Amino acid sequence: PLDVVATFSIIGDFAAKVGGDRIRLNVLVGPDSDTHVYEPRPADAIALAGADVVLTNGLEFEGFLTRLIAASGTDAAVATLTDGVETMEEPAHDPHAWQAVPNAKVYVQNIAAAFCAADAEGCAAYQANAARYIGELDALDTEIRAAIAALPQDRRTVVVAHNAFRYFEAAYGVHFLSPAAAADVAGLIREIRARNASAIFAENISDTRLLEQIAREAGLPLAGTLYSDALSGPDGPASNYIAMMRHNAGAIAAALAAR
Ligand SMILES: [Zn+2]
Repeated sequence: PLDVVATFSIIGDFAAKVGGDRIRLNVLVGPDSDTHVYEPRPADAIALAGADVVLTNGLEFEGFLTRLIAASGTDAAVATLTDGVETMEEPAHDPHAWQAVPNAKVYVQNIAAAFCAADAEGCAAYQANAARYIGELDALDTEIRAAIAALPQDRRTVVVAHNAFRYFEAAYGVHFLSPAAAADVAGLIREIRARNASAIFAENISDTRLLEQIAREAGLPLAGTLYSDALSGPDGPASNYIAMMRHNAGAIAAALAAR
């Protein structure tokens, strides 16, 4: 059994689909948790020390990783799953490439390659798993594109907790606003009014601080929760990547349809 560590939950779901019962999977950053602020527990160094393969996002998403690799003394092969992805410059590259379904296909192919490197005998099983999961991703990508196409182009703007959806925007044509640092909420609400934003969404990885505040001051409904950088727990509505994207796509579409 191939010993695999995935840095966070979204990647961990891809690994489970490619590897099936051939791998033993450990995921560092869990559901409803923020990788941007993650600090590795000493248990994580043990996980890395025992792994054959480490699956990471790259693009500086996991700031803790290079330290953990040296502290753990691991000799694991480290796969950067955004290898080969058309990345986007950040307002440094924007790490949230999984929000566009064609990029998730590339993640999945890089995982199969990483497993093939470490376990040649299983390569055909891994590639069969990947090709099957990639079929479901292509259909998911078609559903999302069509549902956003079925919306009038004048209401396509939603508000979110952080700038995590720029690849979704680029792929699908929904624009996202989010607060930043400081306290320029007045500037946000102005832009909310300028762009006629339909809805404010919470995020599963963040406290619903301001987002309730902004929704009141903007006079908009808090329409629900979007899953940005982490899956939900197993009995939440985003327990795997495909469920997460259909939840997000349906929640956004419902909010954009209510004028
Ligand atoms: Zn993020």
